[PDB]
Amino acid sequence: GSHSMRYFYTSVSRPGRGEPRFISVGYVDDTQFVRFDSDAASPREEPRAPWIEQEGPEYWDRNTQICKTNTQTYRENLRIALRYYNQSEAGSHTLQRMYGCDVGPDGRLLRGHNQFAYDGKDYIALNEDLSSWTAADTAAQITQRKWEAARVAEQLRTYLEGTCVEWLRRYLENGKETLQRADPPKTHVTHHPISDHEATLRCWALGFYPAEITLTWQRDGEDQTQDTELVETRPAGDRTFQKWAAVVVPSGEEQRYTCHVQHEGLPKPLTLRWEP
Amino acid sequence: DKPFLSAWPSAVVPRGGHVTLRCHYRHRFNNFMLYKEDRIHIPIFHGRIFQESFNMSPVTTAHAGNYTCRGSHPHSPTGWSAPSNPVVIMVTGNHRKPSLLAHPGPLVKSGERVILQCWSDIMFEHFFLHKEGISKDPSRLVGQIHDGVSKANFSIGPMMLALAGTYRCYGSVTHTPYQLSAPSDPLDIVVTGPYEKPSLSAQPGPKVQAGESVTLSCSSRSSYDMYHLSREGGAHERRLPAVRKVNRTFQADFPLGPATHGGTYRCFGSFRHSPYEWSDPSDPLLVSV
Amino acid sequence: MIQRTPKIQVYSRHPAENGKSNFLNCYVSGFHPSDIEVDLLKNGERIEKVEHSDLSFSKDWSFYLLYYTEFTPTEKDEYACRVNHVTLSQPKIVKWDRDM
Amino acid sequence: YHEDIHTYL
Ligand SMILES: *[C@@H]1O[C@H](CO)[C@@H](O)[C@H](O)[C@H]1NC(C)=O
Ligand SMILES: *[C@@H]1O[C@H](CO)[C@@H](O)[C@H](O)[C@H]1NC(C)=O
Ligand SMILES: *[C@@H]1O[C@H](CO)[C@@H](O)[C@H](O)[C@H]1NC(C)=O
Repeated sequence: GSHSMRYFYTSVSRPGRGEPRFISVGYVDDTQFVRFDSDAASPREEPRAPWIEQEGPEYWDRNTQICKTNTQTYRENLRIALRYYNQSEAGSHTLQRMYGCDVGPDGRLLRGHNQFAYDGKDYIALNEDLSSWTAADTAAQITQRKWEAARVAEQLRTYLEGTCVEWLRRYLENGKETLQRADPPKTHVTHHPISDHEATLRCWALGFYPAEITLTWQRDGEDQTQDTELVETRPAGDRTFQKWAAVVVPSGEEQRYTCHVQHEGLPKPLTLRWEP
Repeated sequence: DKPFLSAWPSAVVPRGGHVTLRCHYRHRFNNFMLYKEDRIHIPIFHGRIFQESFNMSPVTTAHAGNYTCRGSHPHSPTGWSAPSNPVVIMVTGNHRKPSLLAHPGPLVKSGERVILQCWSDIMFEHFFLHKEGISKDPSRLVGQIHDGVSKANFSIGPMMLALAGTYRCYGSVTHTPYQLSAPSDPLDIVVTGPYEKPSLSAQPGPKVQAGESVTLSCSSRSSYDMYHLSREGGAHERRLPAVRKVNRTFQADFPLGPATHGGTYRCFGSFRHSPYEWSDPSDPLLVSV
Repeated sequence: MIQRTPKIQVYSRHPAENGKSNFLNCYVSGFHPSDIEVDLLKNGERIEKVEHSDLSFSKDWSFYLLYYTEFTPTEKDEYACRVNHVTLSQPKIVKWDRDM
Repeated sequence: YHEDIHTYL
């Protein structure tokens, strides 16, 4: 029932190596559905999941226009940040924005997001009350004063409570059979010697959607979090995900260890073990 | 099986306050994972396993929401309990407060009903009525928006001591559903009855000798600790401790003077440190000049 | 200026079987700034016609990208991913281990 | 659907 829509904007200056670049990508949960790249030949908002492709020409026209205007805006923002931070016009810098809405099972806004980073560090964020700002440094305090005067929070609140939630609901219906059907992980345990006296037990989770998953090892029923190697959840390339978790076990003790999995596609938490 | 999830001291908590979640399972405040809203198959906080309790302090807007726990159950087929009861943490202090009034008034006869009306010029979509105390759940009503006002009528009763006490109302808007307004000014609801009504009379008598001073005397053979004198059409209550002045009577003598208003009075007895229950009212008494 | 060096995972879309068509993935994540050079290698040689995802980033602002290509695993051939970034003096090469 | 805003630092 609970779902999210997020946009991720990246703007990069690169004096002498290219024009200032603006990229936007949009996601419903863990599924990318649109992209815009100012480096493209003739930039437009483009579909990246099939369930968005039947939106009409006015959808693509207006979201392209917003992105073209954003390209100009963020080029200016990079210049403004140079002034705030007393930086050289020859250097390369990055401005990022993430924003969007989380909806609960009732279709109501649960949480809104709107935050910015400059050169990889927090710059300014809209607080969870959707009415005040957290500025990270003295430069962002200038932006905060300007955005208070421009009533930016009130406009964001209107967008989050209206357009964002309404279009997220529409996308979830457009793509119901992929976005609202959890694909459970396919799970198995493998065994790989690290020496003549210890081996890795690796618990695999493959082919799952959405990407949130918990994967842990227990020994004799006790959590082994401190000894478990956990790789970052990674895309399989087909809009499903993969993860594994590994523990190093003494040879002959493999039966003490159990792997534990929770995922939205599993109606009960799952326990598995190594079997030769 | 099913843990008991609890918020202490209250699931309705101010921003900047404190609330602790505990997941009681297998006869212990157990280790647990937490879940939000409908998503009971995937834990929040990346599957963080809480030891004994989750302390939210200072409470922030981010803490508001609908929580469920599962208790740790090692050596079971799933490793975890079934989902607990859900607990909705509502964080208050995020909007201007509504107003709260009692209709026809805050003194309610035992067995009768009273309306607690919350209202605001803020267009709250929902109102919450909360009785002060520990581990109390609020009642919820949709806001009726009409003529630039949002309001809701909470029905309380049939009245008895369990329903008396201090109430506060809160508003919420749809765009931040578990974020409540500041609380309304508190409203004390007092039940009258079942304790026997006192007598209210002019003392020492209606005819007074030279050295006698007329008082409005509230009296009873019942062992009231205090008496309350109320004028009809007046919101002011006068209160005096009950005294054993004569015979076996418990009484208080409220002075009459040029500063006391004429009209119709009633008096009530009460017991110390139980401020929300009074006796049945005395028969009314006309006070002249 | 935050600089974060790329994390790299090289892996197949499906469990590998010698002679069966598959996809070779190089997931590059946790890096900042965004300029990055990624190639898939077969016996050290660059594979042409590799595809990639559009630049996105995580809650901590670090970037991630997926590069991928169709391939057929064999006993003899060694696959790898090669990444260059401002944090790297020379490209980092991570070999594909079908166990990981 | 994008927010129709052009916010400057
Ligand atoms: C809280 O979530 C539970 C399921 O986890 C649901 O049954 C219940 O209706 C929700 N309560 C509220 C007040 O939203
Ligand atoms: C709500 O309470 C008020 C008391 O002031 C009363 O006038 C009104 O009739 C009530 N509404 C309903 C529907 O009972
Ligand atoms: C005291 O008690 C006696 C006997 O009951 C009664 O006659 C008298 O009126 C009482 N005095 C007062 C002040 O009530």
